Amino acid sequence: AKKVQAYVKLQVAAGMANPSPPVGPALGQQGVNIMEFCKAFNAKTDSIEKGLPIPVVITVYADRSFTFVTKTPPAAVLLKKAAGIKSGSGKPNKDKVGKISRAQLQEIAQTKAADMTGADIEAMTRSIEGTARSMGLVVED
Amino acid sequence: KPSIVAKLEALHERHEEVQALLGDAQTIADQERFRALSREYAQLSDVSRCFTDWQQVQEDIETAQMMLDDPEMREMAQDELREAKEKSEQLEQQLQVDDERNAFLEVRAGTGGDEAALFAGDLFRMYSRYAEARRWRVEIMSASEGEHGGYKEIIAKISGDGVYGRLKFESGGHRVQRVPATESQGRIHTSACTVAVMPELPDAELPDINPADLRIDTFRSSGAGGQHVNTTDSAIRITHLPTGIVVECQDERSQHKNKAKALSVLGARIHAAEMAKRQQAEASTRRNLLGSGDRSDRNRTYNFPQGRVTDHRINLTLYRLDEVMEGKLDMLIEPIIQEHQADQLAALS
Amino acid sequence: MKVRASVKKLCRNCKIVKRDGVIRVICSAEPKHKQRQG
RNA sequence: AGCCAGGAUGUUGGCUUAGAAGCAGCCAUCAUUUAAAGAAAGCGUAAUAGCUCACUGGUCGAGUCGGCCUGCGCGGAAGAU
Ligand SMILES: [Mg+2]
Ligand SMILES: [Mg+2]
Ligand SMILES: [Mg+2]
Ligand SMILES: [Zn+2]
Repeated sequence: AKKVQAYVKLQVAAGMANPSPPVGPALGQQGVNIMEFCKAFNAKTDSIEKGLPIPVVITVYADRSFTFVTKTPPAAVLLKKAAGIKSGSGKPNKDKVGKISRAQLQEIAQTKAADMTGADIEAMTRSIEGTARSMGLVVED
Repeated sequence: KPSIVAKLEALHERHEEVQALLGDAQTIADQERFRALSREYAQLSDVSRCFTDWQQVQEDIETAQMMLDDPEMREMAQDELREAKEKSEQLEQQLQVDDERNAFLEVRAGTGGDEAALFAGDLFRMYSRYAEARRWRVEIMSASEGEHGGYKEIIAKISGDGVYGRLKFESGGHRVQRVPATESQGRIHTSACTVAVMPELPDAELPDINPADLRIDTFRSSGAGGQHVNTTDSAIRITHLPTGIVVECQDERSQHKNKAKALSVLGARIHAAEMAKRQQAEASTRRNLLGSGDRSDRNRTYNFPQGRVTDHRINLTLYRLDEVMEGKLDMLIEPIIQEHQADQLAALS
Repeated sequence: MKVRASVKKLCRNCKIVKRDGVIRVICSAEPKHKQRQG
């Protein structure tokens, strides 16, 4: 398999093409076009939602023709509308940012269970909650 | 929106040209232009989302127009009123996106004589009332009274928040036309007063006697000393390298005493050379802020027979002189800032 | 070369070698780290 | 100590700021697969990348690794017939 050549997964939520610095100079230094994301990239964005932060591979050659494959949204932004919290920690021990029920996370883990490694589905719960503890998210018993 | 609408409309395309210059790879070898674009990403993505909200409101306005046969006036009336309200809210919130310290307010009499002193007293009372209805403190630093009524020259120090941000537009000359109190007949007279507003600054005086930048010479002295004076280095000379100030001392027979007092004189006469510079700088600034009160150079006119106050910088007239003279001059200073700030965002080229 | 009365190791590549009765430091990565005692 | 091999997984993290992604500075420092692997000790980007280390497997194969107390030496150490 061809390893990383000219693509790094970094861009704003998939909702629209949004020709902004996060997308323009994300490819402007590598080529292709900024406006193309409204047709090919946004073909599947009508399926999911408007405003899902997902990282997409931006493989670009010297031919200025690029192919893109996305993935699940990262767990940090994944449990935001599912947790109701728009902010994040940075002082998650002096205070806390909110509350979260324990049962609210595993039912979304199967979305990320395909691209995450682990013995089974329940193992993914521990990885998220340990990360979730860094955001000050208090588990609801 | 007199021209800020036009300013944005001309600049609204620049909000897309910044994006165009983002993805050209010709401005990425350097850094300055890309830094400018990144700082000026289209109306600052927070306010950009605010503009998306305003455009949603405008699109809601755009609909529900192409149908007739209904007494529908009230709903789009309130809709366009809400659109204007949110438009002005957008104006203020994107205009909000320094010098907010205490101030020295100086006002003195111009043309007129005693009547100028009376008007200076009235004007200072107006400013004092405006300050007291703001939770600001006013203290009379100095006073020179005007024989009959108010002051030949009153200078006061105002302490509070954002004082200079609001009072810095009061400099210049103010003209008053009215029937004076020191007049036997009923003749109307025109007089002027002169107002200056200043900030406050730290006034550190560092004694740069740091010997790392001094050149010191010891040598023989001249005069009547017999055999001792010839074979001794009892004269001192110190030069301060950064400023080029040179001082020498040979008055006493001891090198230590000469060095000590010469160094003291160097310190005193290097401090004076900075105090004089600061004094002339502040004097010059006061001079070009003040003007020369002669009823021809002025910023606002108070006509008492007509009860009118007019401002010549923005060409705005009002018929609320009595409310102004009782300390409600806020309505005068709000529009000026509205113009002034409208030029700060334009001067980015 | 920096000549000083206290030669010490500054990175992980620095080495202590005594040549001709003189203690000195040399490292293969940073040429600014070579020094001798004097 | 050498010599081969590995040296992994969601932080494009909120927390600051235009951009900060282990390695600029504010918090925390969990979990998974595993023989190992740090949510980063170092070099390196405007921002990514890229480059080492720990640690873990195979050959080699006999010793090896740092403090404490003490004797004698080394550098630090330049003046005028
Ligand atoms: Mg004598
Ligand atoms: Mg030699
Ligand atoms: Mg010795
Ligand atoms: Zn070194």
